[PDB]
This record gives sequence, structure tokens and C-alpha cells, in this order.
Amino acid sequence: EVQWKVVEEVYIDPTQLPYDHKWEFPRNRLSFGKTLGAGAFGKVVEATAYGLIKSDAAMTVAVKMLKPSAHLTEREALMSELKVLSYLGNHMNIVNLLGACTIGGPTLVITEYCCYGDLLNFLRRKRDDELALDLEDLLSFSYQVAKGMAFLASKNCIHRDLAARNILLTHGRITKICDFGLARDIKNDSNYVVKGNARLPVKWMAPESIFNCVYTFESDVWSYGIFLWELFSLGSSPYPGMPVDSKFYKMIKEGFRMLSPEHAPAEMYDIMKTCWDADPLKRPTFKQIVQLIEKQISEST
Ligand SMILES: Cn1cc(-c2ccc(CNc3cc(-c4cnc5cc(OCCCN6CCCC6)ccn45)ncn3)cc2)cn1
Repeated sequence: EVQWKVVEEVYIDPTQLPYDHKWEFPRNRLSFGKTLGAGAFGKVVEATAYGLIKSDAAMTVAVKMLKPSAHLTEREALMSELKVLSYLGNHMNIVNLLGACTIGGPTLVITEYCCYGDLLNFLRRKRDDELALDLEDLLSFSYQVAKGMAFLASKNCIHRDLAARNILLTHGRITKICDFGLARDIKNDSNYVVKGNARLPVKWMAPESIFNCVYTFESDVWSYGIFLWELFSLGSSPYPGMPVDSKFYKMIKEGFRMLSPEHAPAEMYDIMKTCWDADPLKRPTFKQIVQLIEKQISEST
């Protein structure tokens, strides 16, 4: 199933969205490289596309595709993902669609290549790129993820898996929102727990998504709060030493929340606390979050 939801300004069926043939690119002008990320059914591979944006210029791109082991329903879901990406349009703070190969073979989704890879591994390596990481970087990543999230919300799009492992970093320390989806081995990632029917990122999920399967723009805002916690603790897994079980669900239902990370400015922990409000209607919108971090950046400067 396609994970990203698009709501009517009622859910829009992604198969009903259009595929603009302006994105069509010939497969024989792609030269594949190393695998950047891989799951059981899909992968993201680095590639050199020849004459994609500029007429004759070669450029590094990332290709989303499936492995030969993928069934028909997955190939359809990749086409549906390409239509959502095409519908979303362009924004600085998302991993943008550059082209696609849908004729004469399997679907290949061509997007921007972000040289630093995922933010979670970037933050983890910066514990204990040659350059050091400071508070000015973390505040900028918070600001850019929020702009990217408010862009998605403006397109009536609920991401449903916002976490540091789905945020890429590129030249200039620009954070772009992504979703590895089938390009990650969730069968071997302890952040996705088995619900008996599927593997979910429970520690990033709002109470109403765990208890009622309700994913709203507000639930996404909860996940952003968990992301801020991850980011300001330099890649620490949420709720340390607390396994996802009956005890975890009880405290979450009761109103238990994580403690402020060490590197978090007080105004930033208040942002987390408001994203974690039990009542979704009392949580800030991404548009309100952007204005808050804009104020925090000017106070710093
Ligand atoms: C709702 N909503 C969906 C999206 C969305 C969904 C799907 C997509 C598809 N596109 C991609 C692209 C990339 C990608 C691009 N560049 C890299 C570079 C990478 O690594 C390099 C660094 C290695 N390290 C260097 C030292 C050793 C390791 C890894 C991954 N990517 N990953 C995944 N999907 C796009 C957007 C956005 N919003």
C-alpha cells in the first residue's frame, strides 16, 4: 500500500492522480552506481543521468526502483508513489523528483542525490564530514524540516513516517525530507515493531494513530516533536531503554513524555512539549512551528 496520504481540501486515491509525461526520461541515458539503501523489495541506487535538467550535462541522481523479487501490487504502488511525488511539486526541503522511466521496462523514479545521506547516521557519526556540528546547524535542520513539513501540509499531504532516518542532508547542509519505504530492511530495524499485522514506528506515532489508526496532519506534528528530540540528542533512539510493550502504551496513554535532551535550547523543548499534547487540536501547526523557529534564529542573530 502507498503510505503517504493526500486528503481532499476524504482521501484521494493515488492511482487517480495524473502522470505528466514531461518527466519521461530514457533509461539508456542512466549509468548505475552503488546501492545507497536497500530493503527486501526495493532499493535506491546512485546513478549518472545524461542530459536530465541541462540538455547535455551529466549529473548525479538517486534512482528509486524495485528488486526482481517484487510482485505486481508493489510495481503499481511505485507508480502511485511517482504520481504523488509529481503532484507534490518542488520544494527546497524535500528530495525532489527529477524524472522517471515508465516506458520499455520497470518503473525507475529519478530524484535529487543528497551527498551526506540520512540525517540519523549523520548525527550519529558527529558524536565523540570533517567539520564539527554546532547549535546553529541543529536549529537550521529543525527550521528546514519544519518548512518541508509545512510544504507537505500545504499540499494536504500526511507523510506518516517523519523521523531522522527519512531526512537526507546535502551540500550546504540542506535537509530534505524523503521516505525510504521498501528501500529499507524494516525486517531488521528495531524502530519498526510488529503489531501482529505490520511493522510500525510506534515510538514516533501519536496516541490516536497507535490506538485508533488515525493519521492526521496533527499526528505528523507529533512525529516532528520526536524528530526534534532525536536531533537535539544527536541521533539517540527515543524513549531510551523502554521497550515498546503494554507498559509503554500505558504511560503514553497517561501522558508520560520524554525529558529534554542535553543540547536543546529551552524554547525548543517547549516546541517538543506542544507537539506531544494529548489533544491534537492543541498542538502547533507546521506553519506556526516555522514562525517560532524563525523567531529563534533572529534572537540568535
Ligand atoms: C511524502 N514524501 C515522500 C518523499 C519522497 C519519497 C521517496 C523519494 C525517492 N528518492 C530517494 C532518494 C534517496 C537518496 C538520494 N540521495 C541519497 C544519498 C544517500 O546516501 C549517500 C551517502 C552515503 N554515505 C556516505 C558515507 C557512507 C554512507 C542515500 C539515499 N539517497 N533516498 C531515498 N529515496 C523521494 C521523496 C518526500 N516526501
